[PDB]
Amino acid sequence: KCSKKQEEGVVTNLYKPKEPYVGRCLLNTKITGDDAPGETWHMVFSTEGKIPYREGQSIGVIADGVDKNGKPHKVRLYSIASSAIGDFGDSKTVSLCVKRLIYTNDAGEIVKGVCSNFLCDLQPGDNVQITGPVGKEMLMPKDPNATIIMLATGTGIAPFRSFLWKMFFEKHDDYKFNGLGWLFLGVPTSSSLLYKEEFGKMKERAPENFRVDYAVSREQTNAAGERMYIQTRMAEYKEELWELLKKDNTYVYMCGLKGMEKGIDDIMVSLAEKDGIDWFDYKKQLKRGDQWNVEVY
Amino acid sequence: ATYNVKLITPEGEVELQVPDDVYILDQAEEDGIDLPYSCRAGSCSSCAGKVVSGSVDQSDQSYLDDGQICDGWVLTCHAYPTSDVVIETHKEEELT
Ligand SMILES: Cc1cc2nc3c(=O)[nH]c(=O)nc-3n(C[C@H](O)[C@H](O)[C@H](O)COP(=O)(O)OP(=O)(O)OC[C@H]3O[C@@H](n4cnc5c(N)ncnc54)[C@H](O)[C@@H]3O)c2cc1C
Ligand code: FES
Repeated sequence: KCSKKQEEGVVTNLYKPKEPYVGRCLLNTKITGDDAPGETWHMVFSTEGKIPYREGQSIGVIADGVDKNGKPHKVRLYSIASSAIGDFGDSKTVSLCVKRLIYTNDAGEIVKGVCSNFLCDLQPGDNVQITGPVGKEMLMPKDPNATIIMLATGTGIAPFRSFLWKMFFEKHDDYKFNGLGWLFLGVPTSSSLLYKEEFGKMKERAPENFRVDYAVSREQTNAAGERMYIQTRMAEYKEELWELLKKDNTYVYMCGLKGMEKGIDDIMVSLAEKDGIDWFDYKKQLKRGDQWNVEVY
Repeated sequence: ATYNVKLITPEGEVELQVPDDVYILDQAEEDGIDLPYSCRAGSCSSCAGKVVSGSVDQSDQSYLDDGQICDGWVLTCHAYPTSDVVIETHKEEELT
């Protein structure tokens, strides 16, 4: 089966949990404000060009220390934030986007995520054990005139960072984009709003080729007076979207927090039965067409 | 190896046995079947047809781009089978 997603050169499982590449921490910057509910860091690692990753993949992280059994912790996966070329544009570099997992349970007890906290905690010069690259699910389309719809919530923006960098920041001989990049990103606060000035700079150098939309659940509501969730902002274009949904060169990508897609499906349900269509069957179909692609955690 | 081929001509279906080292149209002909053709060297459109199922080794054609191969289009004059395969013939106008 030939796919509508660039499958050429893509490598997988080059390093595994038994023999991880040990890389090194170069940067590590908090990118949420101080008032931000969750805290999310943007981090870059040294790779030696030894991991020729491609836009949309994700990597594994073996956290330092051992479980109760003297055994390593289990591989956590993080969507690759930098483009192929890295943030420095030299391909010796991988970039991650990590939210620090901290909650209180019903006993008042502050619980912290092993890997998430290990990573935000990293200082320039620390070592990182690295698995991957992993995932074929979220690779770009072959079509460089593609309509690319990217739904993201929180640290589900990561791959789409990787996407846009290549699309708008970078000059490739084999690859020049010229379709429409539409991005929807939903978050709690204007303080959780990741990488915004970047997307700005893009929207600024490709006004018609890029369209962004954000959804701050806790700082906006619609005409109907309800919290602006990803779906709610989307619903504001339920027209073009549904329209664009019947094109052959429109590819949808969804990434982030398990649950967002109930929100979205619900909106699509009412749009489908408009044309007399059952959604999930149209869904399936787009998927078979690699036109719908989902990566949530 | 020899595999089953089912041809859905515009004048109905007909099946037959094809060795994986013999081109498909070659067979059809000795088996008395009239399928459209021209070049018989896989860089034209006459023998056009569509893969419904099964696979073929049409390496050594040159007329179709990958999206037409992706679309299950096939040049009969230069397609060997690698499996039991069902095919519509007389599909040039549809490609055209
Ligand atoms: C394909 C993929 C892509 C991913 N991309 C990203 C990304 O870009 N950024 C990112 O930050 N993370 C991402 N993750 C999730 C990531 O792998 C980690 O699971 C996450 O960062 C927390 O890991 P941790 O080790 O810090 O927490 P852990 O030590 O794994 O603790 C989590 C455990 O606590 C429980 N738990 C987890 N969350 C909660 C909660 N909110 N409330 C109550 N209990 C909870 C769970 O049952 C789980 O067993 C991705 C996951 C997948 C599968
Ligand atoms: S007839 Fe020209 S390639 Fe088959």
